[PDB]
Amino acid sequence: DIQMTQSPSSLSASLGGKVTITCKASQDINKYIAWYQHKPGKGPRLLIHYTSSLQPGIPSRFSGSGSGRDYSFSISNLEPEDIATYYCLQYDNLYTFGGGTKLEIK
Amino acid sequence: VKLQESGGGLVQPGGSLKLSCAASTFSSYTMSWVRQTPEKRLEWVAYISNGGGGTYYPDTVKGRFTISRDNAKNTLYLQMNSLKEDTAMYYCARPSRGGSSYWYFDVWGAGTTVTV
Amino acid sequence: SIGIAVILVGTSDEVAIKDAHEKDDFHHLSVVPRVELVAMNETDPKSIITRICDLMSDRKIQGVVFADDTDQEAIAQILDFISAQTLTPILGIHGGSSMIMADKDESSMFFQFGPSIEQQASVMLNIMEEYDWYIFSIVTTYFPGYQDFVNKIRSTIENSFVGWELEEVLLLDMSLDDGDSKIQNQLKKLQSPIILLYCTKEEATYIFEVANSVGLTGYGYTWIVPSLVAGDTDTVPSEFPTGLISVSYDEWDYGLPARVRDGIAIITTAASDMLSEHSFIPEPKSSCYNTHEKRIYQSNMLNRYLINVTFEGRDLSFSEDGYQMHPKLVIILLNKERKWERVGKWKDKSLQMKYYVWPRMDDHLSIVTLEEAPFVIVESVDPLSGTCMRNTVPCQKRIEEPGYIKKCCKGFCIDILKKISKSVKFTYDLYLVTNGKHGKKINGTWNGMIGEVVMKRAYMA
Amino acid sequence: IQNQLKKLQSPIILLYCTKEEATYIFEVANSVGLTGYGYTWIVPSLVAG
Amino acid sequence: DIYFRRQVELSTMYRHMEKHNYESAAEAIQAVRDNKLHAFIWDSAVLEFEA
Amino acid sequence: TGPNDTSPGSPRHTVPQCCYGFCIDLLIKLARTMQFTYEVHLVADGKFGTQERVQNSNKKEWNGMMGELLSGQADMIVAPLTINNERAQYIEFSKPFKYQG
Amino acid sequence: KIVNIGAVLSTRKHEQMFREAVNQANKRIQLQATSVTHKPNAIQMALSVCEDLISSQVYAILVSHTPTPVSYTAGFYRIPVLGLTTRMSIYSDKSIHLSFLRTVPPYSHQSSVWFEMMRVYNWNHIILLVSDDHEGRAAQKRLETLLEERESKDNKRGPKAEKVLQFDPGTKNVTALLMEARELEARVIILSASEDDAATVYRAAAMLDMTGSGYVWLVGEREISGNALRYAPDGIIGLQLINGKNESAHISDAVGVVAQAVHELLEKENITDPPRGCVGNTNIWKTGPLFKRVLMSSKYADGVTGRVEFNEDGDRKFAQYSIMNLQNRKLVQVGIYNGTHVIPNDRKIIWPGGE
Repeated sequence: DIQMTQSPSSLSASLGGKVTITCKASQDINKYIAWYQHKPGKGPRLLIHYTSSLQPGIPSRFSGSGSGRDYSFSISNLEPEDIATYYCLQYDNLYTFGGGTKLEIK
Repeated sequence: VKLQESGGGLVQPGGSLKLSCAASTFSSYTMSWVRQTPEKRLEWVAYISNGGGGTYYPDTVKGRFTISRDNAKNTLYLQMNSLKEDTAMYYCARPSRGGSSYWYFDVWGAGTTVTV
Repeated sequence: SIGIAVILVGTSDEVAIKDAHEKDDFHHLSVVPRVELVAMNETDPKSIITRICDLMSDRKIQGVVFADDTDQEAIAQILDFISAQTLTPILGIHGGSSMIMADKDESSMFFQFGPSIEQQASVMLNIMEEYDWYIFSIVTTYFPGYQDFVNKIRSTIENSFVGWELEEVLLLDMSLDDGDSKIQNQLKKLQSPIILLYCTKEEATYIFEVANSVGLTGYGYTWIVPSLVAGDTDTVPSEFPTGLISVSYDEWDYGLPARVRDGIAIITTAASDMLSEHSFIPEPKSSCYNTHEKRIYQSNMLNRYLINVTFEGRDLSFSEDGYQMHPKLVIILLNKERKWERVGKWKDKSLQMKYYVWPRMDDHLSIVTLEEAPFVIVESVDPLSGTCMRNTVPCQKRIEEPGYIKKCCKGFCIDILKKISKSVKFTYDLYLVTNGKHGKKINGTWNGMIGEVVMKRAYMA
Repeated sequence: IQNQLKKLQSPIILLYCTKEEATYIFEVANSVGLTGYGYTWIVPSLVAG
Repeated sequence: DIYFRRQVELSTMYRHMEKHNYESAAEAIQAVRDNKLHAFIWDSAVLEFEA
Repeated sequence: TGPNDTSPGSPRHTVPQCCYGFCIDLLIKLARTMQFTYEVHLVADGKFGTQERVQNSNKKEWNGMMGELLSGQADMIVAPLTINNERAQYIEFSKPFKYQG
Repeated sequence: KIVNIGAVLSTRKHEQMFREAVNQANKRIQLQATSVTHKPNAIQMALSVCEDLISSQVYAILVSHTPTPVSYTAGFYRIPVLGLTTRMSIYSDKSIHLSFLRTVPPYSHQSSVWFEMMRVYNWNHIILLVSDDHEGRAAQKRLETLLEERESKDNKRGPKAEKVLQFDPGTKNVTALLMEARELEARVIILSASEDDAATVYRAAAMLDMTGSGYVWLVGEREISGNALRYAPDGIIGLQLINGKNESAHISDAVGVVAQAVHELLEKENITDPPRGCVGNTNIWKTGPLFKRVLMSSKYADGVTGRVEFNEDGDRKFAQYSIMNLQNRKLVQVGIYNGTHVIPNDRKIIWPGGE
């Protein structure tokens, strides 16, 4: 089956910085992308659809671009109720997942 | 419709713990669930279709796991064996737009832990 | 996985259509479907194509199922063009495409309708072999593809036992639609009881005015009014008497979501056949305006697979463009100024019709008889046709059961009655006695044939 | 005259009338198509002389 | 078989003929002499020689 | 040249056979009269030629011998072949040898 | 009263022929202009339909010289008959197009051109090779419509041919069919196939020596390309149409027959107009049959090189030919054709192979 690998290992940024995390799968995904964020012990929150379509209730702080099998997802202007950890999903075959990173604030 | 997990534990070292997530229409809705690493990674566990068929896993927990579901009580059933190096939290997630296919959920569960 | 897109255009209920398929458990198969709904107030051709191929890049769509509230004679024929351009299957029943006959391409991947127009003529033959109706006249205008059709129903000879009885085909040019100097000079052949008429609704609206102008009204009815050509029973003008005898499958579709689920099962079965025999999934096309060649050569195994697939006791082997052998067919009853409905049943060879008499715009007798030596001989029916050739009678024997099979009667008195019928004017209702007590008087009453005489049952004996 | 026809598919038709009403009825017979067929048979000379 | 299917008055006879026909002349000629077939119809210029 | 179906079930083995009789003697006289080189090969099945609607379609082929006359397998038929209205639609005959019934 | 004129192919002929043609038809009743060329093939050229038709299709249908996709897209909208100098055989299919009219005879229309050959050099032994396409069946139907003539009431009504074949294996098998066709005594060959199939029957006739003496060949249109494809020395007879390569004479006779049709339609009263755009609209417009009527009832002697007429299907009705034959590798021109007249020669016929 297809396997994914996110990267790398860190979200070291200040209040209102800029970070970007990459969806990297083993096979062509045709922009099959999602993005989730959660606190430790709270539960995920949907971000992103096919064309980086954001969610009602999710602010415009989150954008992204990419295609084929490689996607980038950028977070900026971050308020610390989003102390979270960001994760990418592909569903070409049934579901796919990689590593992903956690957020720290300095 | 809301999702609520139950059956949390890892009380036998190397045992088998059938966890579940009940729902309150889920019969045309597939199921696949998530453990969390100390690196918090939302790694996949199993795959069922809405109709009980399509029994699959990712490469992490293959070879040991016995899988089923019941759309009458709206619950999942899978025994955890190879989570024995993790202090994981598990939640259930019901993917949107129904079918035997998969789509993008906002329909996730509540989140409960499995601790050894 | 494979990609199946459904599109509905025009006002419909996508909930019953959604719910019908999402309970169909397509497991026990190797591949599973992928539905995609798209609605409907947008009705230009270019928007339709540029919407289909507008989508066709994000999702792997293997094809499109469109709808029954459009007019498909127009746009839809170009589907075989785009189909051969895209190598993707398109099925369906729907809309204005009611039995479309054309010279579609060889590399198109699409089947549609149900029976052919000649298989329709074959069931029209089984209809005329129910009441031994014999064609005295055919009248068809010069369509681009009518005259071959009639010259094939003409060349489908019927072997004797029966009158083969053509006597006139009539091709009339409706360009020069002079109903005075053309339709009058082509008539006079209407002194005959059966006239076939294969046309469209608008030119029937013209030609029924011409037929009313000459006097083709009384005579009763004028015979074949093919429903599948000019299919709008609700808004047909009616400038004639009753009409609408004929056949379509177009029962108001109790089965339309079942047709969608059956078609999905057909596609999934074909893909399962490809996975059982070769296993490889051809990837669907991903564009329309850009790099439009899109893995240009593809295995022609799918056209062969689209025909070899059948669904359990229901779907037929799908060979001629979409012209099947035994789909369910219906028969319609008979007035257009009072929107009458279906009165017949057809299933896979058989016809069941619940009128039994021809209306006409008292000489009807019941007649009760008795089997004996060679005056009224009772024999069984043919095991291939049901009816009787030389015997020419029902003899509806009761068991009661006036639906017991119409046993053939021969002999001398029947040959006398068949001359006496043409002698004055008759109509039979021929049946046998049941109590078996012909010509007997017991205390109070009579039995048998005289028993059905004393019971005043509109009789002869 | 149209409802009384259709009996003209036959080769012999007798017609006993006057000249003026024949002038009317021959227009009606031309209007229906009673031309070819050849001739229409008895044209009694002594009436419309 | 052409003369019988052409005729309408003999049609019932032909319908009785459809279940017992043979493929060759000698087959029916031998089958008449074995009393399995009481009669046979063919041309005079062969049957009058065979008799 | 005999048929391939020398034993009229399965096998197909054509052999040189030998013939003699009435039509052979008259053919001898006609070939000697009209300078004919000729070959004689027997028929496929032995069903005298008839017409029927075959292949559940609008096609009427001629079974047996007359189809082989129509298909160019021969150019003359010298056999006890009767005269009918249906065979003589497009097949020219001669003055017919005999009178029988 | 300022009509429009469409065009589809390329930017040399739009410059003559278009600004000059609006001024030519302005003597009638005024015209102007929009035109485009359509550079890619399938469906990208079908994409740009009704980017030009937004107000052109009230008064003009784009016309010019595989020519088949845009005719299907812009033939949906109840679009009357167009004359375009194509190579559509499939233009006698009057349901699937309400819009075609040839200005050049099709691939099958060489058949009556053959039928007039039956009189001069009356020969009655013909093997006619015919491909298994729909084109071949159409040509077959036309040549059988030609065979079913001379029904009154001198040894024959005409030459009825030996037989025809069907010939599915174009690129695979010619030897078995030709081995059977050698036996039939006929010496006249009618061959209607592709030019690569002509370069193939170049093999099997040379191996069977069925190209020598007596063997008269009657090829279709796509044998004059085959001389390049490497086809056998002489006695083959071929035909060739008057200019279909000097397209200025075509666009000129096109502008003459459309100026006559615009002037003929402009003199009437109930010329209702189609709606504009293609924005959800249906151009269901009662003067469509009237366009066919106005074209079908007028002649067309106007032009530069010859009388051009139109049939009920949309053919030219006239057969103007230079007839060639390759006399040792070169196409010498022999007499010419003109409908029903004589074929006036000016050269000598060799004869096939030896003699």
